[PDB]
Amino acid sequence: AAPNLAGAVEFSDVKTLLKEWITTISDPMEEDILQVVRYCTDLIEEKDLEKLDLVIKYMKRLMQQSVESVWNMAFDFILDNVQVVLQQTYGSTLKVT
Repeated sequence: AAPNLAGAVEFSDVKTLLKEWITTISDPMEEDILQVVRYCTDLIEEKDLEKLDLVIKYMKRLMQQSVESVWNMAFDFILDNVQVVLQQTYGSTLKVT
């Protein structure tokens, strides 16, 4: 099975799904955070760094617009984990600006 978050394969559906998650939920669950990390990890393993970047970039925009402190930290946590995987897989970290 191709990398998916909660069943959503196409980036269109992932966007909608993540948009709902961040805006609707006020305090994210740890399991949801980990599924997002797991998903990002799977993009790397299946050699789809384009979509990874698209996903990271989108989450950054929404989680940093969020006045909810917890989302700001949630993005940092997600990105830290992704960077570890990239460090071991490629010996480099993702350029994020």
